[PDB]
Amino acid sequence: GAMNSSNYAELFNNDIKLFVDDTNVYRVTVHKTFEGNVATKAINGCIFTLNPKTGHLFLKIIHTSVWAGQKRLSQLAKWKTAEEVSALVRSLPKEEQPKQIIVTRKAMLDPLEVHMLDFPNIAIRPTELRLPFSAAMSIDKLSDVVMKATEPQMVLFNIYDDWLDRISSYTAFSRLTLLLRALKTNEESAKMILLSDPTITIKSYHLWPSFTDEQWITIESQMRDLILTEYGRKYNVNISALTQTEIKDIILGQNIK
Amino acid sequence: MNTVPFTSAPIEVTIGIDQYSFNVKENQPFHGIKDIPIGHVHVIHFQHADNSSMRYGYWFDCRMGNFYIQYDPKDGLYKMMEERDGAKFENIVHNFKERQMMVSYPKIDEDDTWYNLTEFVQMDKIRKIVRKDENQFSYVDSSMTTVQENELSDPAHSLNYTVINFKSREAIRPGHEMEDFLDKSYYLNTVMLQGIFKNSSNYFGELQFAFLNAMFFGNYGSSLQWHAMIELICSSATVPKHMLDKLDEILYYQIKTLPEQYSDILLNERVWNICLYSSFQKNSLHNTEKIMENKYPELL
Ligand SMILES: COc1ccccc1NC(C)(C)C(=O)O
Repeated sequence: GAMNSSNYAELFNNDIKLFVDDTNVYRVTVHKTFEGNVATKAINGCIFTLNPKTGHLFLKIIHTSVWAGQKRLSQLAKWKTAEEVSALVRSLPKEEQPKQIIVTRKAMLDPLEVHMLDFPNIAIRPTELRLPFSAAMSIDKLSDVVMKATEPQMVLFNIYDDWLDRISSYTAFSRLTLLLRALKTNEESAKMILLSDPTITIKSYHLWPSFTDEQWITIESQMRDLILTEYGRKYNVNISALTQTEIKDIILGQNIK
Repeated sequence: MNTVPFTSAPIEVTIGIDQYSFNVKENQPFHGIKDIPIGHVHVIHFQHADNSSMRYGYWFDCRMGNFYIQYDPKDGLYKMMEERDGAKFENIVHNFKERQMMVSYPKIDEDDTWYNLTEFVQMDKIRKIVRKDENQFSYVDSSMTTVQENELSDPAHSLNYTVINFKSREAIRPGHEMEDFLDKSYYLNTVMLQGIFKNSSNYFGELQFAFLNAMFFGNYGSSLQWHAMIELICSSATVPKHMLDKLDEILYYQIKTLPEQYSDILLNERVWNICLYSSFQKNSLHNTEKIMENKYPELL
């Protein structure tokens, strides 16, 4: 069935599973035409397919040429996503294929189920958590590869860099979603936090800076304060007055659809 | 005109004959139904007065044999049987007619209702949905499940309607996933009509039979099948014009006949609003749309 907070540890068990987020597949800018009408211009997009246990990210780049001459693009985008996820699964060795695919948006359920009819043992599930995977394009190295692509392309990343050498996948996923929620909430301030200190750098083969265990604790705290600050800014709430239990409660509520 | 005599009526029962119905009292002198119009299938059905559980009945065609009803006190129900001795049967009927022990099938001469509900239903096709080949007639009841229901438990007592499932490999060509899911014309025209049913008359027959089993027995799997067969047509962009015109007529007479008080359990709100207002054929069912809106505007 659906995936939420009660069965959350299931994400980090030994059954292969993938999250699929389609929010950046079909990306447009809206602008006025010379005649004063409105028109869209698409830009390259991507399918975000993530193994939460391993950190393996299958980033399928969606080149704008795929929309050429097509109608009802927002609907096509879901079916194109399902087609590409299905093709990914078929490309993987049997012992690497997922047992479950969790979609971040309920509108992907029927497109993926129909594309995966040949895999009746793969469960297709929605999720009540508010996952911030749309902010993937806020990670500079991912945004760069998407915008530079001149053709469809699949790129493989480890979105946890080397963190699993030091922490569990439960903690690594929590870190990830906290970083991505901060980037979607206040991208400028989030990136400022991540790069302020020049002496900590991003390895050529990594997406995020090379923080020590202690520095990650500091970064994580700054990210939570960033999100809490925005919460205060958004709803005109005095966050200084809030108790720790209230703050924990506000976070749990804000992380559910 | 033909006759279905009754040996007797030992238990109080509401008897149905097609869309008509009458009450018989415990051990009342009732010996059957006469003047049954030749040319149509018929259904004689029962609901016991002391136990409304199990509506049940028999589909039959008087051209295929001489049938009568006899109560079975061991199995506790009225059973249809065939009489092979022709001279015995005629003499039994004539005696009961002389003694006026039979109700007359009450067909108003203006009334094409039963024809309109059974235009495409043939006994031979009923006998393939209801498999009991030693009898020329077919028993159906309230609780019989359909093959599709069983897949989702006794197979000999099941309704073998054609399985319709929009998210199955039968409905969806590999490589045409979006196309076939949003436009069911492949599944309708190639799989179902050309492949399984061979023509639209057989398709409509099964549709009509499903409705009548839903209405007369409260059979839930039949109601599912009826709605599935409607939706399959309405959700197809490409339907022969004559099938759409005939579907409109078929549904009109079904909606016209449905008891008003059973609308909440016999009509699926999602399916009908989808078929009338969002589907490809949303504007192809003028007569059905007009009677539905004037008779069941709540459902919409
Ligand atoms: C602590 O607040 C939150 C905690 C987690 C996620 C979000 C929020 N709040 C904002 C960023 C305003 C939101 O978008 O809902």
